[PDB]
Amino acid sequence: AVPSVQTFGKKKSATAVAHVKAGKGLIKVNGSPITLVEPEILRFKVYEPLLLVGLDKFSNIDIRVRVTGGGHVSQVYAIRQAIAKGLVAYHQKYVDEQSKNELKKAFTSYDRTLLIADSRRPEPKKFGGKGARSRFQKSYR
Amino acid sequence: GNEGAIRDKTAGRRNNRSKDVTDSATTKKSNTRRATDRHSRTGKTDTKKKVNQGW
Amino acid sequence: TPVTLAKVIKVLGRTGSRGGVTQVRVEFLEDTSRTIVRNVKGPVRENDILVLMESEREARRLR
Amino acid sequence: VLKISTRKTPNGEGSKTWETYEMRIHKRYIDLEAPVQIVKRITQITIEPGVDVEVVVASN
Amino acid sequence: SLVVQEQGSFQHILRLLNTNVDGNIKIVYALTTIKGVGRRYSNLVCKKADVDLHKRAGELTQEELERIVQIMQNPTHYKIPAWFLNRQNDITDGKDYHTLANNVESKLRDDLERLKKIRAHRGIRHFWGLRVRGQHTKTTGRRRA
Amino acid sequence: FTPVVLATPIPEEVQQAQTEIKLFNKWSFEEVEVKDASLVDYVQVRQPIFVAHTAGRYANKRFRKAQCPIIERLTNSLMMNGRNNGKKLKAVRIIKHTLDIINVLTDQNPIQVVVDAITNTGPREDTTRVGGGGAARRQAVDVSPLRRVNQAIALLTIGAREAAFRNIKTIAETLAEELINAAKGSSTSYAIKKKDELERVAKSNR
Amino acid sequence: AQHAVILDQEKYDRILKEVPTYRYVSVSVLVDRLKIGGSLARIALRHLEKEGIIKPISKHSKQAIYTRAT
Amino acid sequence: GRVRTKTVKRASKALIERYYPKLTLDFQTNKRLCDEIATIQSKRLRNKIAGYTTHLMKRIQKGPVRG
Amino acid sequence: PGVSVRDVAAQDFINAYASFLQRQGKLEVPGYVDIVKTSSGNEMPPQDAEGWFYKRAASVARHIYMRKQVGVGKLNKLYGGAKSRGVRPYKHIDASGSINRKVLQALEKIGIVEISPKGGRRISENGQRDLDRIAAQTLEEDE
Amino acid sequence: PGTIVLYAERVQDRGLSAVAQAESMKFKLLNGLAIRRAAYGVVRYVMESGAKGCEVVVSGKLRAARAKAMKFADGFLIHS
RNA sequence: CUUAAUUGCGAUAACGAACGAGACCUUAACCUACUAAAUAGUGGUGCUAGCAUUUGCUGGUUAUCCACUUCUUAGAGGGACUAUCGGUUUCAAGCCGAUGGAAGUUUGAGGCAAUAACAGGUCUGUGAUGCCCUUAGACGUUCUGGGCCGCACGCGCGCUACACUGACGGAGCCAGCGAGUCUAACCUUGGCCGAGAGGUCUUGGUAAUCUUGUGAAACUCCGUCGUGCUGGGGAUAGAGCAUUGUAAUUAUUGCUCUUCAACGAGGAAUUCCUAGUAAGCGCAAGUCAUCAGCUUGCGUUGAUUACGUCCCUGCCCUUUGUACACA
Ligand SMILES: [Mg+2]
Ligand SMILES: [Mg+2]
Ligand SMILES: [Mg+2]
Ligand SMILES: [Mg+2]
Ligand SMILES: [Mg+2]
Ligand SMILES: [Mg+2]
Ligand SMILES: [Mg+2]
Ligand SMILES: [Mg+2]
Ligand SMILES: [Mg+2]
Ligand SMILES: [Mg+2]
Ligand SMILES: [Mg+2]
Ligand SMILES: [Mg+2]
Ligand SMILES: [Mg+2]
Ligand SMILES: [Mg+2]
Ligand SMILES: [Mg+2]
Ligand SMILES: [Mg+2]
Ligand SMILES: [Mg+2]
Ligand SMILES: [Mg+2]
Ligand SMILES: [Mg+2]
Ligand SMILES: [Mg+2]
Ligand SMILES: [Mg+2]
Repeated sequence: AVPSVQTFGKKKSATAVAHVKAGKGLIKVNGSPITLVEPEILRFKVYEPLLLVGLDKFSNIDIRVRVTGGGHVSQVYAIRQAIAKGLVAYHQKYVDEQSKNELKKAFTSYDRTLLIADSRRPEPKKFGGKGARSRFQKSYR
Repeated sequence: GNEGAIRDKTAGRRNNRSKDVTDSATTKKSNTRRATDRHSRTGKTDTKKKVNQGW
Repeated sequence: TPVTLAKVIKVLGRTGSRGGVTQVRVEFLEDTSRTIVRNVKGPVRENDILVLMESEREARRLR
Repeated sequence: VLKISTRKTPNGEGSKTWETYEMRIHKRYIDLEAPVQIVKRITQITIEPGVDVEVVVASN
Repeated sequence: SLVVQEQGSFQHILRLLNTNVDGNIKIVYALTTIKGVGRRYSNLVCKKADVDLHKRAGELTQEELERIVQIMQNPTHYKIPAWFLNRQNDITDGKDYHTLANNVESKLRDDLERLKKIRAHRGIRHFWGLRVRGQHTKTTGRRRA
Repeated sequence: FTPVVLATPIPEEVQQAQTEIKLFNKWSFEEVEVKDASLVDYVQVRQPIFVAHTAGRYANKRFRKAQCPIIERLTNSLMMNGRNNGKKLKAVRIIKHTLDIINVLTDQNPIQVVVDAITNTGPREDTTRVGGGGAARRQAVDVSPLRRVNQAIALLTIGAREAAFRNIKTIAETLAEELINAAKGSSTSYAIKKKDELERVAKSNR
Repeated sequence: AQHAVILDQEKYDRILKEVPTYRYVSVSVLVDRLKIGGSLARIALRHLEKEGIIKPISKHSKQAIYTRAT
Repeated sequence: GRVRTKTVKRASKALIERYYPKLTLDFQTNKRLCDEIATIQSKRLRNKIAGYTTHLMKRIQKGPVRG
Repeated sequence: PGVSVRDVAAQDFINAYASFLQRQGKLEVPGYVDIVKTSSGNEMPPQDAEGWFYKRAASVARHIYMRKQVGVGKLNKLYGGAKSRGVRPYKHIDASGSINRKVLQALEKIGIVEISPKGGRRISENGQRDLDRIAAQTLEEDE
Repeated sequence: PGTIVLYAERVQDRGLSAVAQAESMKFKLLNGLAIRRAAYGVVRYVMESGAKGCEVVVSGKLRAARAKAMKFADGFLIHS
């Protein structure tokens, strides 16, 4: 029982839950440092919240994340969201508002949708094609 | 029997391959009356009294 | 090569029977105050800047 | 959700119109610690045509 | 791996198993042009011959090759599992062979004849120059013969 | 750069550049600029990013396509020809190598070279098939800046994919090559030839 | 079967005497010199790296990059 | 397309016809007015009506509106 | 400072574990290695050819260390890739339940895994020991 | 025997159940009523039974070889 | 004029309504607000393992306890009305841009769908049916076997490819829609044996409980090969082993070795599509004893180019001609 918040992040169908408890600055993802998230070209996608907002700000907290669902990309876009939504949820309850509204400002001015969850989602396919818009081929005899 | 089967000349790939294709192969539908559908064939024609009786 | 810069003044509409062509009046930035209406190819909005390859020639309705 | 996907045509003619019916099943459970007097009062009453009540016992 | 500096020892095209083998290609895949021996079989043999797979064909000191032939035409005396082989339960003596690079042409005939000579419907189907594994002959296979 | 070390450690090279200048993989989104008039407002450098993988709603409105980081619009057009649809991670890696390749030759900050190529290949004017009756002549037109950029992205990427086909050289090398030869055209890049010949035929009908 | 799937001692010297002035050196660079096939071209890369001539600036398979030593 | 049907516009007409001493230029309160003043069978329909009584309200304040 | 294997890049860990089981010799490999295929959905044997039992054991070890318990039927499904069915569409196919059952056994006799209850195989208390060791040795090359 | 129990029950004002009035058409045209009369009365009884609307359709063939059909509808109905 | 819409604005011998479009319904999106959940899951604590030791980090423990409902579930509500502001416009319906917003392309995708027409298809779905035919050497029915797969060829839907954005080999390793056995043998974990396919011993599940985290595939990582029909390609074919079934020959399917074809991007032509869409990629379900290169859905990776017009084609609308009205 210390200062702590839990937050989530949802890309396509991935969800990334992230508890933000007061600590000595660690950031784990399902079991592992944020330096081992590899599909690895996107590595700086999940570092990104740390660098937009300065590598400090974590020395008083510990972040842990576990992602279920999604895929090798959808999960990477969901953890960064829960990491940044949580770093800004922590300044909600514990640090004051002006610090928090500086953080929303420095994310949304960059915002690869870091606090705002992307509404895009697979459209249902309908009979007559392999896709949702695509149709089967025809011939007119 | 199966003896006659392989012994039989005039059989197997080579034989047919050496034959001209019938032109009935690459035909069309031939359609056989798709454009006299509306012209009834019964030659009868239901009257109008037997219609007004019914309906 | 005498190159000619020309800011789009106004959107006038789609010419060309297919439609991929748009009628637009432009204003050059060097020596403004004289306008030319040109036929564009790509999608165009107000205040874009067109590279007129030759200056003194304008077009009208297309087929 | 019990899906059933089927062509509308009895025959084969026409564009291939498909059609899927569904039947949704809602299953609740409520755990009660009670004596015999209520559970038997509560099984006879609160019957409803079309709501299948099932009462089991034994935490084992 | 390494940078090697072979002398004039390495040779270009070399002949074995009544065939010809390209020297400047890897030895595992060099043995493939020999008929009846393929990727898997060539691999296991070279492993069994205690030979460096990284070597090309033009490498392989003459001792190594003579070994590689020996194991190919006797897989059962050198522990190759008798399901690694193209002819098991033969048809007459029931042994387990591996037909190799000119005999495989012979044994296709040997087999195809055993069917024709017996009037099995499969044979008849071969003699007619058709497909025998049962595939529909309406649409496919029109250029072939 | 005032480093800070917490429990699970962030590497020095990582710590260093990130909170510093907000630059690319390890390239500078700074002084890179467009050596031309419009083709400005239609190249994205500033704003900067780290890698060119952005789930951006760039299509659901007409012109907002022009807000995508141009470097990423270069990649997006690599990942195609059917077999490579999707496969952005593939592409995203091809660019990093290309830029690094282009970096080695002619130092020239490479995200600026990518700019120079897109500029130097967009056909300024072009032609369409006006009716005229049966026998259709060609009316010269002046192509928009957006179509100028778009066409430069396809033009570059295609002939380089076509180069890297059936040959020992890779996608990144051929992509690097065509790009480099397009930073100031050299009559040998598949692109420049098309650009030049789209302003040669747009000239012959005027 | 087209020229230099082997070492060809003169070719070793070629590599030692020609890699200077290569601003870019990679697999496709080594073959383009009427020279080594891609396999032994890939072995030279870690060799010329054993000391000196090349600086490894790229990382991995499917793309290598080296640069003149300074 | 976002052209409101008649029943929306017809309702807005009928409401501004007889409850002008209410229904400020704010939709949200117009919404909360509609529940108590008119019987509407669905939130979506009621929102669509109140959103339009709002518009018609807002331009009356500058000049009349015919109907 | 303290070390888990989850602190190590999954690739170089197994490679470091691969060299270990190699350098050691207390292995119990089957012997049909170099001739087996590792899945029906494969064309060629592995290229390690003396090895790849170390690599898989090391892989197998890490995977079971990461969770409660798994079975041979699970590793079949994990290590199984897509089988080209010639002219027919690709399909996922499970891998050899013999390589894996023998990898499980050869690691248990070597005391890195035990037959967990609830079914399966559990990470050995002695495997925890030896894994976090070589993991800590892996972050030694990076000091 | 015993574990199943059946109870008849008068239906409340049949003139508002489709199925009832369908089997009434049947038990008119079989009893020989004029098709227009038969359908038109059914519509009248359903209406006097207090419906918002009713609609009877007869399809098939009466006395004439050809097939025809007839909508018989009165009052209010919606369809979507 | 506007709209996706007889959608409206406006004009107005019309005024004011109804069917149909809209509304409505279903699903996918937003709730740290409401009601809780050992068949969902978190934080604490025991009990417990490993590494560092400095308090840490990383796990185990279908009830050793405590509390919570952010995550999952589904009830009740709420939320959006193209809002606010601004351009444009008969300053009308509306439209366009900007901010805000989960969401502003009918929010996205469907379900429902008036009047009418067709000699459209279906008597081979029906113990729906008129008439005609047949009805014991049967056109009834059952049983044995064969055939619907037959092969000079023409056409259509597809699958797999021509490689280096690649094959292959190791390693990383991530979804969602589903189904699943009583008077019975469905979905199958785990342990063994087997190279493989499989086999054998057991086991959980009538199911958010067990199969299943369906560890799927593309994909990501390190290697091998190096442009050569090559290790691209996997047709044809020989030989062996297995499963389904009373039965596998004209080879149901699966596995192993071998054999290694055409195909070097495709003439005239022609199909589909505007955002989580196209394309690539697998999966579940339907059929199913066994067999998917099919289909219905599903998630995963994820673009390019329009955001226009009537030129091509197709269809609606007026005007107009008619000796047509079975049109
Ligand atoms: Mg061969
Ligand atoms: Mg896998
Ligand atoms: Mg694998
Ligand atoms: Mg294939
Ligand atoms: Mg209605
Ligand atoms: Mg909740
Ligand atoms: Mg916005
Ligand atoms: Mg007919
Ligand atoms: Mg019928
Ligand atoms: Mg048939
Ligand atoms: Mg079809
Ligand atoms: Mg192959
Ligand atoms: Mg692979
Ligand atoms: Mg055996
Ligand atoms: Mg049981
Ligand atoms: Mg070949
Ligand atoms: Mg093509
Ligand atoms: Mg199936
Ligand atoms: Mg079918
Ligand atoms: Mg349109
Ligand atoms: Mg008239």
